[PDB]
Amino acid sequence: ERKLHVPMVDRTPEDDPPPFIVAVVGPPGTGKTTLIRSLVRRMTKSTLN
Amino acid sequence: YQGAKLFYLSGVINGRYPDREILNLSRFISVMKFRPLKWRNEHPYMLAD
Amino acid sequence: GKGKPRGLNSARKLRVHRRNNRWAENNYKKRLLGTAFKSSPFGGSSHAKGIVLEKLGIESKQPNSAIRKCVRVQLIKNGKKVTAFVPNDGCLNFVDENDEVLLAGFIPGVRFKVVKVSGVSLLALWKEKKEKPR
Amino acid sequence: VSSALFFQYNQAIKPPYQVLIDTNFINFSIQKKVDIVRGMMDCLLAKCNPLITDCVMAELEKLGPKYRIALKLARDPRIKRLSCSHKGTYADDCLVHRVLQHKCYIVATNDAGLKQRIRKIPGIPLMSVGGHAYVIEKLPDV
Amino acid sequence: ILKNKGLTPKRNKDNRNSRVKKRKKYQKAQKKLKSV
Amino acid sequence: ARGPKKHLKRLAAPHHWLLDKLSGCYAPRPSAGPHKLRESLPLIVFLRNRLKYALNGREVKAILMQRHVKVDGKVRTDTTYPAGFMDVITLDATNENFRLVYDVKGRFAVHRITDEEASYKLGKVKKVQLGKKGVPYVVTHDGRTIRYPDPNIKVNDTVKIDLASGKITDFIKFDAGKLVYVTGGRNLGRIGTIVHKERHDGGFDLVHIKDSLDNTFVTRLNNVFVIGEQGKPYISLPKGKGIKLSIAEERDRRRAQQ
Amino acid sequence: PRAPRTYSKTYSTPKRPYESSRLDAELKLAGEFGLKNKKEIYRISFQLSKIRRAARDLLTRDEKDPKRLFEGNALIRRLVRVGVLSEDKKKLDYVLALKVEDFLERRLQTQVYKLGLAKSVHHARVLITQRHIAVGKQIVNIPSFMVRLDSEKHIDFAPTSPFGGARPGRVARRNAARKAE
RNA sequence: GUCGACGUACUUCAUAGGAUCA
RNA sequence: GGAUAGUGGCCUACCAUGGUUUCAACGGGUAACGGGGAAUAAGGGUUCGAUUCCGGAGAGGGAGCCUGAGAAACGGCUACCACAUCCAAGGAAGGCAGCAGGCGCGCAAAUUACCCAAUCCUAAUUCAGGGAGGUAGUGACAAUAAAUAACGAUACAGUUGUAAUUGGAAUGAGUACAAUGUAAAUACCUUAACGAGGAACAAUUGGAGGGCAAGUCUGGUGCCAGCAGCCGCGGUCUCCAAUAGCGUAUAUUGUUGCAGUUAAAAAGCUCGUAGUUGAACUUUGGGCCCGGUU
Ligand SMILES: [Mg+2]
Ligand SMILES: [Mg+2]
Ligand SMILES: [Mg+2]
Ligand SMILES: [Mg+2]
Ligand SMILES: [Mg+2]
Ligand SMILES: [Mg+2]
Ligand SMILES: [Mg+2]
Ligand SMILES: [Mg+2]
Ligand SMILES: [Mg+2]
Ligand SMILES: [Mg+2]
Ligand SMILES: [Mg+2]
Ligand SMILES: [Mg+2]
Ligand SMILES: [Mg+2]
Ligand SMILES: [Mg+2]
Ligand SMILES: [Mg+2]
Ligand SMILES: [Mg+2]
Ligand SMILES: [Mg+2]
Ligand SMILES: [Mg+2]
Ligand SMILES: [Zn+2]
Repeated sequence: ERKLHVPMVDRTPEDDPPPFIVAVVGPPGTGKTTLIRSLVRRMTKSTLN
Repeated sequence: YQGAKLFYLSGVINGRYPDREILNLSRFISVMKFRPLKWRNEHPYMLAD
Repeated sequence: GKGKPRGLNSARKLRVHRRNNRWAENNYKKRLLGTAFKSSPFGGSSHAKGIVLEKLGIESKQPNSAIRKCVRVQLIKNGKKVTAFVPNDGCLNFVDENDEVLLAGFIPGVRFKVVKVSGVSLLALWKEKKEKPR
Repeated sequence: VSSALFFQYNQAIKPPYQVLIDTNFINFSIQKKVDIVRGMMDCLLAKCNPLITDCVMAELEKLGPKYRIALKLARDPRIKRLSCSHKGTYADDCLVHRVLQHKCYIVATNDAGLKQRIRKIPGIPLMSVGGHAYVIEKLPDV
Repeated sequence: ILKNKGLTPKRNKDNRNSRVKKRKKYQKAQKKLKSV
Repeated sequence: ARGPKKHLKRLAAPHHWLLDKLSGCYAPRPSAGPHKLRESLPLIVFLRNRLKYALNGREVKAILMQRHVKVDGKVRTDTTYPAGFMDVITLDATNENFRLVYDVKGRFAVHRITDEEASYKLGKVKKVQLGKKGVPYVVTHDGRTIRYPDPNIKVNDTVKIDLASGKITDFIKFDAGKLVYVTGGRNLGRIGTIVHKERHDGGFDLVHIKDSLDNTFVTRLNNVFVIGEQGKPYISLPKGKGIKLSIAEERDRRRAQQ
Repeated sequence: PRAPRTYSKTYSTPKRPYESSRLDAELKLAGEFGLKNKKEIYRISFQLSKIRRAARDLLTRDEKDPKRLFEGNALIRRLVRVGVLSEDKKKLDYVLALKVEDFLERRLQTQVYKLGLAKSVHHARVLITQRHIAVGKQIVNIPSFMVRLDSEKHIDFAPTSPFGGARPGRVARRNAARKAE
């Protein structure tokens, strides 16, 4: 029963989809900049100063 | 929602978070799937790069 | 004689007689054949998901009337149209067309009530403890 | 109001219990093969001192040979005898007069009318026989 | 925001501790018995 | 399974070991040895759970590797060596000698013995047969093969084995009026005198045993062990002398001694 | 995995929670003995039912039956030790005559009230839960503690308690320090 | 096709009687 | 006779025609692993048992094997079927129904944690290894105990009720020296020092019943009645039940012992196989002895 939902149309293209937008939101000084730096280093092995 | 994943970051070393949980966060994002939303599937939008 | 065997070696006739006659019970027949859920309002489930087609009593003049609290809902499992209760017209504001509603058993003829809308408890929304995610 | 009653709770009826036997109670014990003494000890988990009055006894003697079994069971030495100081030989009136007078007795009966009229009186545990054994109605200690 | 108690009916303080509520009820019952 | 098992869950372990059911998940599996699995007491349980000398398995291993424990006059080093009925456990450093005997409750009991009585053991003759080169030999209940037995020794007799030489010193025939010890069944640990042996060809023989209190009980012949003549046991018996006592009498005695 | 650890329920809902007489009796018991909720009354009723059912079953057996003698003697001994059953009433018949109020009487809250340490049953409960009462040399903070006949005479204020000879509590020394300043 | 039969599931109609009083 | 570790149609060759079955064979269904057990019941019975122990089978599905005492093994190998990874396109490598952790949806739920300190297991072996196992973390699974106030004074109101009145005594939730605890930690039990008047250190889940207006709707034998009333001219409330737990939805045949004229059900009648059942009779009585109970 929980598998059922309202039918909807997803327009995401079948090939070459756009990059997913990730918004890092938080109060000032919480560590948004460092989290982005920590992630990008992992995925790409390079640090953005 | 109940049971929502909540990640924990301890401290910052060299302007970077500990490697282990960044791996957990990175994997979690990779396998993520996104719902079809009414507004985003009915209008064209672009974030300026 | 009561019309039934009583001999000390007549155990088999009694058992075979009993097994044959047990199928007469409607409860027994439903239980073994797995047909006890046709009569269930949701076809065996405790809750039913639906799509809010329209708020029928939205135009009724008298406030908080029985008609005002009724909504016509499409059961997603089978597409049959049914009617559901909302606890009060104040809760009716939360319910609008084309959202998922979880229905549970309850103007005669209306046998369902809305318990969750958009995956959130209707009671919680009424108590101002959550927001309906859209 | 009796001092033995706290609102609708009778704070005097404690084990061992005193129980009045109605005439019809005996048959329904017999029809169900329920021993009188053990049946009560089982329903209430207490020692019960059965009591049978003259009027009910007079009723039993009147019944005739058909109910001889109830009679001899009634005359069992474990069953104590209650003297009656009123002319009328009716049993239902006699019993309710007793429970009204002193609040210590359990009424054992199955008559709907008597059961209803006992129910009106507060602090009177009502006992009956049904199904397979005895049942106690208004007794919190159970 | 923190507790998110929302809208709830006003409840007497006695409900917070059952023992006190039962104490008060029993005392009231004794007073009413003194009338009976 | 695809081969022999090597683990033993605590719940599946023999009851008479008296193991805590919540201390762990596994129990000592007795290694292969003189006695059967279910009728043996591994040295770990004896040193730790009965004598309380060792607090945990590692200390038991430390004891054994020091070569202080002797079973039947031979040093053993296996923690799970299956010591059992009529086996002599010598701890020289403590100057202690023990013989494993079931108490009335059916459990191995810590019975202290003198050195002289420790010099020998008793064995039930399980088999008498001619070996290679026409040499008769006897196999006892503990798996000892002794060559050149006395010809009168037959199955179900008892042989007094001297541990130093592993030879038969004397023997007792299984006959009416002999003192016997029960080593199996619900009557485990009781002592009595034979009254009569019922024989059933192709079946299990039954033996009637009368206790000192004149109570009688019947037991399968496999569970009987002749230990001497009435009033003259060849070994020292544990406390209670194998007399079964009712629960009420046990209560009375316990209250009295307390 | 590790072998199971047994567990059990110490109370059961009555056959008829909604009887008015039962409600009144629960009210009376709770007020008299200062019980927090109906769960305590249900618990004690469950225990008393268990003992009385056992007494019935033992009575059913023939007299001199060894099981009857042994189990009846053990049950009577336990009931006499805990103080519910008096010395002169050592018969299974009088075991069957017990009532809930007897068990509520032995509770450490009621005993603390009766011996004079507290002005109310509620005051006794507060004292118990605040670590002021000691049975023997030991502090007990559980109102439902069932006091034995031997232990009834050793109830006292705990040595560490301010009422038992220890230093004043935080409030007292705080106020004294403020006054001194 | 607002088709027939059967199976299944539900709805519905049949409850007042004696005594006293005005 | 072959093969097997061995008995055996297990297989081969020649022989006979046998074997089971209305006392239910054979075939079909099984949301069928079996048992110890669990629930209910007064007793008979009825249902559940993947799931802490025992036994059996499997490692995506069939088939077949080396090694070795022990395997038709799969965290050993080989093919085929289906999936699926790397690739320089020539080739190579696969099996989580082990522990963590993902997908199966677009709607969801334990940590990709620490340790071999206890349990025992493996080895050439006291020492190495062990996601077996233990330790802690994490949705109120199921269970035990048990806080959220106690004692006074004053005031107000019709000897009762009400306090954002008031007095100084007590205490743990929490914080924290320390020590204990542990493989190392956390926690528990301890305990210096802090930690209470709205004790705001702010208990919940359901049900029942009111009352109010220059307010709103509807109907009529005037002023009324029903529905109901967060909305009015301006202006930015009471009680009941449980209680650290509470609510909602679905689900939940008679052996003992049923009935068959008139309201379920006696077959149109008879014969008849299986099944069930089937008259009475065979050493009774008498006279002594012994030792047991109450
Ligand atoms: Mg920034
Ligand atoms: Mg007849
Ligand atoms: Mg044989
Ligand atoms: Mg203290
Ligand atoms: Mg299956
Ligand atoms: Mg099953
Ligand atoms: Mg199973
Ligand atoms: Mg296998
Ligand atoms: Mg799989
Ligand atoms: Mg395989
Ligand atoms: Mg494997
Ligand atoms: Mg695997
Ligand atoms: Mg897994
Ligand atoms: Mg696990
Ligand atoms: Mg070597
Ligand atoms: Mg904590
Ligand atoms: Mg025939
Ligand atoms: Mg005959
Ligand atoms: Zn009379």
